[PDB]
Amino acid sequence: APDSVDYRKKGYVTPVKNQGQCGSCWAFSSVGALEGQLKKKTGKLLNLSPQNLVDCVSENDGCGGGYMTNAFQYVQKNRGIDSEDAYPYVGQEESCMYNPTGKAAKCRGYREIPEGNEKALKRAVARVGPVSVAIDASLTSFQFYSKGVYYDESCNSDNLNHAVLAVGYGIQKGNKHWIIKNSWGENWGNKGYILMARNKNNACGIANLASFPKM
Ligand SMILES: *[C@@](O)(C(=O)N[C@H](C)c1ccccc1)[C@H](CCCC)NC(=O)O[C@@H]1CN(C(=O)Nc2c(C)noc2C)CC1(C)C
Repeated sequence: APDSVDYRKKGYVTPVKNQGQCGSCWAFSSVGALEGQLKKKTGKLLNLSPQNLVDCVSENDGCGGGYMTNAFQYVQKNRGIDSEDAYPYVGQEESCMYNPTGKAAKCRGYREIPEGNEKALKRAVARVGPVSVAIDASLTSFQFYSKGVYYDESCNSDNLNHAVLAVGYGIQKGNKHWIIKNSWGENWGNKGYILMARNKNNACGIANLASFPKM
């Protein structure tokens, strides 16, 4: 595995989205991982539908939260997920209206990174591409983040409450980090992104609930 890799520079990552006032971070995280696997398989980069997931994943709770693995399982069983255009995002729960004509990707299962193993997460990001992860993003310091490598001692690895996407890893002036795509628009953080401490005892629980879809 390389010392540093950034999948944004490989054309694997779509623009940063804004989830608005709906607890749908898990859907944006899932779509992000699926988008990366689609680029690798087909050569094409396109926006897939978070709304499809919000409405249709019955084992999740819509705008009230959910798990990424449940979203990958749904896409597999359903044998498809719509593009953003065929099932646009409205930031509220509605009845499931999957449109088979708008199908833009599929899923053939998912795999999980060994809990807490940051080296296994590094090797997965390096081998597979963007990986869905869960973190403690409850701190005020996370909310107002601007630039640099994010670390806060009061972050709790047991309190996973926010779903994001790891689009790579690296080292910024001696400090090892994960490159993290958020879903709060381009005006949050650094153009929608945050660098989070890597190899600092699994800070904010970055490697506690990581997974990627298979295609
Ligand atoms: C998610 O982080 C999100 O959408 N966050 C933004 C900021 C937001 C929150 C609320 C309104 C509008 C925007 C989403 C928030 C859901 C809360 C309503 N988080 C999410 O889906 O996290 C999932 C669900 N998890 C979970 O239930 N874990 C958990 C908690 C919080 N307490 O006890 C448990 C077992 C974890 C996970 C990150 C997978």
